[PDB]
Amino acid sequence: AGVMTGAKFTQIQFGMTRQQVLDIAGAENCETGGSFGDSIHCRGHAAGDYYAYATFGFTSAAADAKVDSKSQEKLLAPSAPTLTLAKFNQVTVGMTRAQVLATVGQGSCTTWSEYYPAYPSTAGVTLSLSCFDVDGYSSTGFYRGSAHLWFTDGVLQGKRQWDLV
Amino acid sequence: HPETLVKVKDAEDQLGARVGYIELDLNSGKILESFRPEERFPMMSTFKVLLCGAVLSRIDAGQEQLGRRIHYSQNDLVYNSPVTEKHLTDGMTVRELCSAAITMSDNTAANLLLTTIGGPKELTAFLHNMGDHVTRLDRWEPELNEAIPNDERDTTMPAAMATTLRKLLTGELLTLASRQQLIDWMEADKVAGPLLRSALPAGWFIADKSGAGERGSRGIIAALGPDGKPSRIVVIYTTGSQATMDERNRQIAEIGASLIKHW
Repeated sequence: AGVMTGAKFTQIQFGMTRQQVLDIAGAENCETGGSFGDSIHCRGHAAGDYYAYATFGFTSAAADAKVDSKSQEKLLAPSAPTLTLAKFNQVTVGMTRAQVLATVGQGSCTTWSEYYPAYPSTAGVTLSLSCFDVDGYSSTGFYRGSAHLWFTDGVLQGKRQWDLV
Repeated sequence: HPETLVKVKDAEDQLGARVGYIELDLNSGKILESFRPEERFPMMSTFKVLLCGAVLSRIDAGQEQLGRRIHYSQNDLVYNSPVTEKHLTDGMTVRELCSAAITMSDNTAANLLLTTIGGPKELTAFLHNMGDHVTRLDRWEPELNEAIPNDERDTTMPAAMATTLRKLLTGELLTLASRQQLIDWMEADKVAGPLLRSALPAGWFIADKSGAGERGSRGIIAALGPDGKPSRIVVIYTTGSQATMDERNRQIAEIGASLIKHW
């Protein structure tokens, strides 16, 4: 079924077992242990340094643990990227996710990571968004205008940008 | 061997970009073969070996510990960070950060380690003090990969990098334990498969570090040898090509195939 992809990433759900993850991603693409601890890390189009991937975090090391975290780089493209330096500077800490999306563009962001540290409870959810200007995203893994926006319990805690104009 | 020089030159014509190459004797430090040995190229992630050398120098001086855990947070993260993003809630040790920087080219791990040594300026100072008066780091990740033509920031020369690597791996610059740790990380490299390793025959040793940057930049530094021990250092850089990654990888592999042949 090919390497890891955006589609496989979106198919995988919180609460899934390790075996469900391996079955969807394609076990050949995946690893656990070593640098990645309890997690399952699945490689996409590689090419060398800075290759596309997803990492799925689990509630424990147990074989029956469940997915409590999803992260990816270079697997998801923004649907309509319109972020700019202007717009980035208008984002303020304490904004909700909705307020931020209204500021940066509804189509400018993808999910870099989402984690439920109290799974099955959703309290304390952390969310990192990757947000892109009109030409900023690339699946080749060198960006040209991007930002990191991070939230806890749906409220923006911080932001950082590289190479916005 | 003169033949390998033919392949390096061919690579330059095929890529439409300058290629720099050195093959050095590991013991003697003598240059065996070279091409554009004194021209500057962007280091990209190959600088991470030099970084962990500087960290190991601090550990030898009792100023740092491999087992020391560093707790960082979202503001520290930059993209292309597969290991540091996973270890966000519970930290990573200096040993784990150097392993992620070298073996996985993890960009956040490199910045965190740069913080421990005092930044790019301090790595450049360490290099100068070790006798490398050419190699310089100026920026942090991800900007150091920009590869602006004729921009000297974050560059090395093939001959300087080769001699620098030899001194990190074999001088008394680092203790023996530290030299062994550095070369063990490089031997565990996970992301350089399509390069020299693809030409390496069973039984040979290789410890290496790759890099990729903007503007077609690509490169690798390595210590390699027959019968499970390194005996030469090889440095290959290129920048400015419009060729694809696979295409750039393939040229480097072929240079590898030739120096292996004519060893």
